[PDB]
Amino acid sequence: DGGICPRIGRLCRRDSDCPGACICRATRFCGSGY
Amino acid sequence: VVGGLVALRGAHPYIAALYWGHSFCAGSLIAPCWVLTAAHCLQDRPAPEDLTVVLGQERRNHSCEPCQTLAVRSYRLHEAFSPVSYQHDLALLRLQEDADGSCALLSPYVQPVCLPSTTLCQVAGWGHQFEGAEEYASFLQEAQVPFLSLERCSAPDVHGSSILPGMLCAGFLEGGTDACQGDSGGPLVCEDQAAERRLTLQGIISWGSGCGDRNKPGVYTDVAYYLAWIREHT
Repeated sequence: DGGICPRIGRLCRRDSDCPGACICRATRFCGSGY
Repeated sequence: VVGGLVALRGAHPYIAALYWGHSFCAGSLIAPCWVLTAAHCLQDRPAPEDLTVVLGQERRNHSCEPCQTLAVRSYRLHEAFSPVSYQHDLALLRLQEDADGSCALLSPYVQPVCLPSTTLCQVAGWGHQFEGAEEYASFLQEAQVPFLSLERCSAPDVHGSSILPGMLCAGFLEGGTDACQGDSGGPLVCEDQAAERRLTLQGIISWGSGCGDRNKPGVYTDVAYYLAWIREHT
């Protein structure tokens, strides 16, 4: 859905573990959303 | 870094690696006791005792003989950094010193990078080599990217109104070459192609939309824009 997704490397299990507009991807890392 | 090559062993003596919790960032040694990174890497305010900085590395999280592992005694995020707009996305790490004020041992593998006072720029980092990749890069990656003007990066189908003063864009609008997750805090260094006399730190890897995708170039913190802030707090 676009937006600002910072490029920190971070393990995640929820979307809330990720900064800005990033989400928790299927790889269990934070990344850009839809 | 997407679309890069393996960095030469001696081509990146200023890059710092930051390990804590389950997160990873990079940084740039700008003085023996000071590293310049992105503020959003420390967005959750981790305790300085939890941070580990490593200098002189070619391979990610690798304990090499020229490698030097340092603790962080304190850090400072630029004031008014927003975890929403990501304006003012830069922070300073103060490394642990000894009795004689020495932090990093300068060496052929550990050197500070010059700050700003026909231009080629390179971005480097250990992050994903593809958008949504499952794994960080082991070998440090380097890729050449060009500056992109403000009005081309502020176009509505590029980054629009999200590009704020103190930010900077680099890469190709057609895609293929970019920083990515795990590269944050890392350097964007530039040198004048007409003389090639000095490597200077021009950007701090900050954010993007995907990695290496069309009409979505990487966004960087503009180091020359925050020159006075870096000088005052070091």
